[PDB]
Amino acid sequence: MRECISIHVGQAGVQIGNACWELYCLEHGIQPDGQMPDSFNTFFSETGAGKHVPRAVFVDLEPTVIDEVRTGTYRQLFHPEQLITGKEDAANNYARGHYTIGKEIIDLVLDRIRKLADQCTGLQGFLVFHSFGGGTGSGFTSLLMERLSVDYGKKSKLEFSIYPAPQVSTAVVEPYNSILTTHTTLEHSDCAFMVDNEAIYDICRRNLDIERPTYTNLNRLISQIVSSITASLRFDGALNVDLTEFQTNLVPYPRIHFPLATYAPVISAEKAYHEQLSVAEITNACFEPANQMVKCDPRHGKYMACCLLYRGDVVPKDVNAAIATIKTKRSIQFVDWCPTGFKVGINYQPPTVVPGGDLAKVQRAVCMLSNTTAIAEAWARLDHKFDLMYAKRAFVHWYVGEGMEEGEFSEAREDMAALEKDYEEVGVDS
Amino acid sequence: MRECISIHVGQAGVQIGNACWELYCLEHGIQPDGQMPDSFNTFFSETGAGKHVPRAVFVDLEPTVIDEVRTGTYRQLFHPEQLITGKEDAANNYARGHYTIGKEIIDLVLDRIRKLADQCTGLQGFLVFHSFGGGTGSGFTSLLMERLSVDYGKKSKLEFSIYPAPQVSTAVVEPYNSILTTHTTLEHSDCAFMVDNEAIYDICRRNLDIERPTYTNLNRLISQIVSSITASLRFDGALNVDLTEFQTNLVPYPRIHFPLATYAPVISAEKAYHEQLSVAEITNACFEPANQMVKCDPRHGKYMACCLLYRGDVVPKDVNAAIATIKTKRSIQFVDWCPTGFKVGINYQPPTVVPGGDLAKVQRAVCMLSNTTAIAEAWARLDHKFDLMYAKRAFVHWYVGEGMEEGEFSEAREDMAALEKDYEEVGVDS
Amino acid sequence: MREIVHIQAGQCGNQIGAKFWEVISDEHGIDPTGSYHGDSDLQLERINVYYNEAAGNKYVPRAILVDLEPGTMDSVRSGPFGQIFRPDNFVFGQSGAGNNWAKGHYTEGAELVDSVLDVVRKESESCDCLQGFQLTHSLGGGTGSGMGTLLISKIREEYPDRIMNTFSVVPSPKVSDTVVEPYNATLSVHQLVENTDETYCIDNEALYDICFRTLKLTTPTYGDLNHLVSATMSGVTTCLRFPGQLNADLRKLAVNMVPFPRLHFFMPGFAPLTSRGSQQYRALTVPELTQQMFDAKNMMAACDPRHGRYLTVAAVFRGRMSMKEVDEQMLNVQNKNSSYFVEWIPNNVKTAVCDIPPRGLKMSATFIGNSTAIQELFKRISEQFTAMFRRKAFLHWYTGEGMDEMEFTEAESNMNDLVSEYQQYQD
Amino acid sequence: MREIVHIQAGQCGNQIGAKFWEVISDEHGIDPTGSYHGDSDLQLERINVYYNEAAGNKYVPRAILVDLEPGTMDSVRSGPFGQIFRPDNFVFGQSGAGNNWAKGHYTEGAELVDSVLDVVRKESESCDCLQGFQLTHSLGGGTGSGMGTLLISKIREEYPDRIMNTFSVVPSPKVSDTVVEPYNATLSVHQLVENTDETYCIDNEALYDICFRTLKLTTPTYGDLNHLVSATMSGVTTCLRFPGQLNADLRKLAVNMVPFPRLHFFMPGFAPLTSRGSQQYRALTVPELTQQMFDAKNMMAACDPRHGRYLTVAAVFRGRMSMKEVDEQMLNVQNKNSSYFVEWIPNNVKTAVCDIPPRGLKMSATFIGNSTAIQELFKRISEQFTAMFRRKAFLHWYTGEGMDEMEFTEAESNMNDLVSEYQQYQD
Ligand SMILES: Nc1nc2c(ncn2[C@@H]2O[C@H](COP(=O)(O)CP(=O)(O)OP(=O)(O)O)[C@@H](O)[C@H]2O)c(=O)[nH]1
Ligand SMILES: Nc1nc2c(ncn2[C@@H]2O[C@H](COP(=O)(O)CP(=O)(O)OP(=O)(O)O)[C@@H](O)[C@H]2O)c(=O)[nH]1
Ligand SMILES: Nc1nc2c(ncn2[C@@H]2O[C@H](COP(=O)(O)OP(=O)(O)OP(=O)(O)O)[C@@H](O)[C@H]2O)c(=O)[nH]1
Ligand SMILES: Nc1nc2c(ncn2[C@@H]2O[C@H](COP(=O)(O)OP(=O)(O)OP(=O)(O)O)[C@@H](O)[C@H]2O)c(=O)[nH]1
Ligand SMILES: [Mg+2]
Ligand SMILES: [Mg+2]
Ligand SMILES: [Mg+2]
Ligand SMILES: [Mg+2]
Repeated sequence: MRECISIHVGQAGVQIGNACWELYCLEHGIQPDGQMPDSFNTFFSETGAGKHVPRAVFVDLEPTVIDEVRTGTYRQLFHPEQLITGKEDAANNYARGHYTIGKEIIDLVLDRIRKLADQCTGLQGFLVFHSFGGGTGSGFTSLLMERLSVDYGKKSKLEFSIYPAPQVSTAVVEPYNSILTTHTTLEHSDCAFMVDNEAIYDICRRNLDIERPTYTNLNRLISQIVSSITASLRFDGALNVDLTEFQTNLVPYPRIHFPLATYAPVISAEKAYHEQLSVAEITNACFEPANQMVKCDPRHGKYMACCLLYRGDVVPKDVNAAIATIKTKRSIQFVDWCPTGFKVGINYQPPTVVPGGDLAKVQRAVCMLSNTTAIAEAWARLDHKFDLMYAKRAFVHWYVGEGMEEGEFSEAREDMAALEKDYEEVGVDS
Repeated sequence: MRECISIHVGQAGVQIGNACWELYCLEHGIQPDGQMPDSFNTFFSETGAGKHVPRAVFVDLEPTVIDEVRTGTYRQLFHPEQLITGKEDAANNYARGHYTIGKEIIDLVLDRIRKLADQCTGLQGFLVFHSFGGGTGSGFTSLLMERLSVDYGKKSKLEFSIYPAPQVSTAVVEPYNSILTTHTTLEHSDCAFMVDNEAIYDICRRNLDIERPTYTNLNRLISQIVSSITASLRFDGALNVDLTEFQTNLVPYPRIHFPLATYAPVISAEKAYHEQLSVAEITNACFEPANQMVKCDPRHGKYMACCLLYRGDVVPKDVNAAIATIKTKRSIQFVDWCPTGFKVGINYQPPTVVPGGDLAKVQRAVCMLSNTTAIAEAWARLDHKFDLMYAKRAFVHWYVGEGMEEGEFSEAREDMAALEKDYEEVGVDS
Repeated sequence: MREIVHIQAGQCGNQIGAKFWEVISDEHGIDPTGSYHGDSDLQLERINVYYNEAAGNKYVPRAILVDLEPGTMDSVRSGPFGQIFRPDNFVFGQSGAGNNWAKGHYTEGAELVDSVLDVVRKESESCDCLQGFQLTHSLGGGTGSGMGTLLISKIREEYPDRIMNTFSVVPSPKVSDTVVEPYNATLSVHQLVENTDETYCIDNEALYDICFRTLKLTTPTYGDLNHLVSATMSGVTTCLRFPGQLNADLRKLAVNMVPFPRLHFFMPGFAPLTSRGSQQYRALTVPELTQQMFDAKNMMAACDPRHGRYLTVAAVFRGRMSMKEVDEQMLNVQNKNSSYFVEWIPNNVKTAVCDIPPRGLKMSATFIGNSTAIQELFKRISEQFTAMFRRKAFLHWYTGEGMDEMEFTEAESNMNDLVSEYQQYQD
Repeated sequence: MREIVHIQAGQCGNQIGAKFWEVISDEHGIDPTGSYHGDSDLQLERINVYYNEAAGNKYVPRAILVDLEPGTMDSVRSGPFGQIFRPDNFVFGQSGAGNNWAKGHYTEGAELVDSVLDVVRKESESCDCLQGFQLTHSLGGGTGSGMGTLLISKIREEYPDRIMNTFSVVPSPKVSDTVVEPYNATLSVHQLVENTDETYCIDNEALYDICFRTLKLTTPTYGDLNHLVSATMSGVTTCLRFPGQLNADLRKLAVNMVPFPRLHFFMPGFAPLTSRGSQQYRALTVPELTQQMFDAKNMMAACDPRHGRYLTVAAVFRGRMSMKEVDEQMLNVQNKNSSYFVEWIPNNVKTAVCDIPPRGLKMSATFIGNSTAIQELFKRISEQFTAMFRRKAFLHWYTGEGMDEMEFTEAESNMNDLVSEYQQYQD
């Protein structure tokens, strides 16, 4: 039982999803044709004899990205009806995604999802992959999330989001889309892991010694985090964390559901031989700003809860030691209303590595998911960016053309202001 | 446990360090690739299986010297992150080292050091190798020492310094750099071993029968002294001296922490066969001015304390005899406030010799570390040199350009004057 | 799936169009007969964007060729690739327009245009989901300018929700080949302002400069000039035709580049561009391409970008490239050249990447800049118009075709307003 | 990592520059096509100091070639190694400067210089961390002197924190080939005083003496003379290009050799130098090299070092050598020749050693001396200037280019002040 349904929305979502599915296949020994020469059932349905099918739906409003999947290496892995494509994209326009273009495809995707969900007997919930900046990733996902929330209700929804960078931004209208999607994300998502491409790039250059990291490098890394999250369901070890468990531990208030993920160790084959990558070391490395997946300063924020998810050759005692050490480090401060802020998971399976990947094979790894006030800084910069453009009503007409109202923008901004304020409040000591 | 962290700063520091690491490897049976087909742990961390990594950081502001290490024979010995290099050097300018250029690299090096130190469970302290004359060796080291003093506090710092010669000086601005570094060295260093290239050259020509000794010859010799100092930690014998112990014995007053090191016997393969190098003989040779590592006259100074560190086939009784003999020698005078000025260490391991080295293999060796007032003469000549140039403000403008203030120079000179005066005072009998 | 309908009006439009078609067929592995002889499956995947599939393994351009003179048509049909075009898609008059916008817009062109409309309707019907239209022409003559504008108006009326793109070659005073150019340009510009969604301002002068100064070409021909334009055209729609890492089609580009409806006049650029001798002394790398693209000497409009500010730039990269590198180079350009970018649109640069490079190159770049400096181009034209109109010189001809003075007054006013608007946002 | 940008201005500058490039390519194992065909990995390690890496295993000099005449450019391009240079790095006028500093500095040169500036900016951008600039030229003509000086000023304005080095060939009265040399030299010297950080005073007379007396060369050519200069140039930057035992780059040398800002005029020397017949009767050893270097007959400036005092000497040794031996020989020279060294700078000698010797030799030495005797060179020039200026001879030409008499007065004053300053420290 214990199934998780994956939804991959827009280009970014699709591409991350590809990586994820490559990784899952390798982890469960499933070949690209669905054949496997048990726990894999959390990610795969099984049909007849020698066939396994991902519990996933891939959606884009344009055909190009999905068309690659159809033509490509994993064409036999997915059945055609799980790869859903329209004709025209949302053109970096939230309105087109949520209304004009999205209203044509949403019903169909929902129906397919329902069909998929009917096949699963112990649904844990949904993993939703999408960008904040694109018209489909924002507008469509927002719409989809609403519908899912309506139909399914109390099912857990976890969204992995490529949040836009401070500096390294690829589109002009990104801040608008980001603001608009955030509003909906607040009410319909149970936990949201924001990720920043710039941070990933820095990590790849600094930690992996890669001169020129491309999206394929990012995606692979991202997939690893997802694997760590779901390894507790797909294998078993000494200490286990379910999704509901995770939510209980990591989320102190309903709105404050934005943990930062960080993975350790991220090292090269040659660089790793010399390093003595102990449990204590990797744990320590988790709480350092340079290895973060979002650009921001934890030293200027406060921790409310951290989940530490260990995998491979790890025993409780040394994890405890590491936690103790972390406690005594003055530069890592936790809020006073959380006397112990550590949920700990330990799983026996070492991280498996993708052939031709950038990361070296290690005996132990860790994924830390931590709710820190520091993430509010990202929102502040994004809000600032939004405010400039809106001051001149720049590009606004486009959105209006596709049925959006100006009042929605203001509403969205207000919502984000309120959220930032909430985050500020929880921070302060009594 | 009992680890020592080595820091090698600038060209001189790097080159001495290379020699040192060659010697350590040979002593512990570690191959140039880190493999060893226990006590070695004092100098090496151990990773996984068949790998040992030096507890060392190599720093230079220019890439050239370190680049050799990367390309060269011991490229696999060090992990790349322990070899730290900037782009532009300090150009024999203390200011550039301490401020303009050094402020760009210091944080990074500190971080790495902290990482290194976290891996060690019984840190004894630091061995810092650098020149007094170079802009990096002076300015950068001074800065680094301050930071280390702040961060670590009561950890022992021992600095091995290539102090400039009276005659044989290679740069024009050496006296400025030397004066400036000395000021900082006073407050932040616990023990400082000054060494003079001219003296080493004389030794090589006179004692080793070498027509043309180069830096490689000096460095090898220097490394031996370091080995003698740390052999008490890296092996065990009849009588043992820790670093704290050494400090307690050798340093009578906080500022008076400048012992002169001398090594015996330094002999050729052919010349040694004829000599009957007894304990008494080598001990006697230690207290002779011709075998000194700094150019100066002990006959014109007074001894305050001497540590004698013996190694190899040595027994206490004969050491005692030697000490007694030394006591009765009128030309070797000790201050009246020290009725016994001998700390004695005896270690079982004979000195190992580097293949293709200038020194012959002996059954016994000795390293004497002695605090004599005679070293003040070096400071006097250096001060004199400084005073001439400063009389004309020669080269001063350069330093000012890089953010140094003229008042600092004067301050530094004053500090050295005070130090010389202090040294004078301790000398005099009551 | 996202078909583009191509229209060529007047001599210039036709000739550039021909060049465009030639390059595109080569790109998609189509030979002079319409048969696919390419290597890669990627060449055929999105062939339907520009080609209709005919019986017996042949492909035909979704192209309409329009002129008031049949000579141009003859020249096209007799060209290399002339036989690939649908015979029924050549819509030609017999008379010509005599460099008179009025003849093209109200008289001869009016009589002609219904046939063209009939053709284009059919072409629209044929395509499963037409994303829009690309018109190639000039503003200085009579057919391309008057007839072309008229056609545009008609098209937009019938397809108000489709994307309307033009590659418009503007008259420059240095390379001034005709007398009434100012009039024709002014009249057409006005119409373009209301009915096109994006307009690529191509300038002959700039092309010549590129050819002489950058390409080191002793004797450029119109063909050579046309080639540059064709390259640029190919660049814009690369994302529609091939796979990629980050994809932007015509709509996505417009939405990111046009912050206010009227401001849709682009200064295009293409990189790299090298002489035959100077090819061996260069680096095939993204920083170099970036460097080339933002340079004033590589813009295809005779305007100095340093005399205005960039509202937006869209950069389209072709070849296997690092996204990180692209992002760094684009951020660097905006940080270093802060003063040339409007401060109220953060991240003035939009990036798109297609994995398939053009033939002969491992990497290439196409630049679309929306600069307030384009006002210079309009201002000169306005001045020239004034110089003539103040004395009512040559007006009688236009009035003989049914035009009134008032239209001239209107057009001039409109253009001036446009210029003012650009100035406003420049600040 | 520490790139040097090379500039060549006027005929002399170009020709010496060419020689320099030829030697350096040989040293780094680069052939006439730009391809690396060397043996050792050390030859490529720091190749980026002088060469940009182009596509397809080729290296191109970071060199800018400047002249008001295209003949020089043609000569360079047609030379052995002419094809290695970037075609776009040749920046040439058509007219020439007619031995007129004013034409080079204010008129023709002014018109020219912006192109040069554009090139050099690009060249700076290309390099990851440019340490500075090396300009080769003469002070006696119009281009190298006037245009060169102008270029220097421009460069320093844009790169005030970078090292600015010149190899300046000065006019001597023995080998006086032109009439207005005194004027051109005076005007340029003044400018150099304020804007260059180190200036190598190269004298044709001294070169001839070296060739005739030391090299025993019956018929020296300018090429032969140029070779010497090239060797010297190579010597200074050996520490940037190769490994070594004690390393000093351009900055380190300046800091040790320049005690006061204005006193940055060096008398260079190179050792060893032998005839073909007299080569077999010599010792390849450090004491011999040292002996050669400090000799007055081996200085490349027509000044007797025994007529002044050394403020500082920097000695750069190439080859496998004993440091002790070097230190002893340098101390010996200062102790024995005490009277020729200023007494208020103890250890007047700075030493640097690079392990890689030049081709054909096992050991070599380059000497840079800052001697108060250089005043002799300036004094002669001043005298000659006075001789002409007192009668305002040839002034009219300069005034026709916009120059005023007052500038002449200023320059002369400045030079005199410089001379006085040197005398002061000589004592
Ligand atoms: N870049 C190019 N410019 C061209 C080309 N052919 C013409 N032109 C330029 O366009 C202007 C002449 O325009 P046209 O021949 O297109 C006028 P058209 O035939 O459209 O209408 P008529 O008034 O009926 O002749 C002028 O500036 C020419 O110098 C070409 O192939 N390329
Ligand atoms: N050592 C060398 N000296 C040279 C060389 N060529 C010329 N010269 C000397 O330099 C002086 C002539 O200088 P130039 O030809 O460089 C004058 P330039 O071309 O820079 O400006 P114009 O006045 O525009 O000709 C004179 O003393 C020549 O005898 C050379 O290759 N080597
Ligand atoms: N980390 C990562 N980010 C991506 C990837 N692909 C796109 N992005 C980012 O996603 C954002 C662009 O959104 P897309 O996902 O391409 O757009 P979309 O969801 O397809 O929306 P439309 O194309 O406008 O319909 C930018 O911030 C890109 O940098 C990827 O593979 N990995
Ligand atoms: N004993 C010994 N002395 C050395 C060695 N290398 C350099 N020196 C001495 O160190 C001084 C020069 O300082 P360096 O270490 O080269 O200079 P640096 O620390 O690199 O400083 P900058 O190069 O100015 O940034 C001189 O007194 C040299 O004689 C060596 O290998 N052994
Ligand atoms: Mg998309
Ligand atoms: Mg150094
Ligand atoms: Mg025509
Ligand atoms: Mg000339």
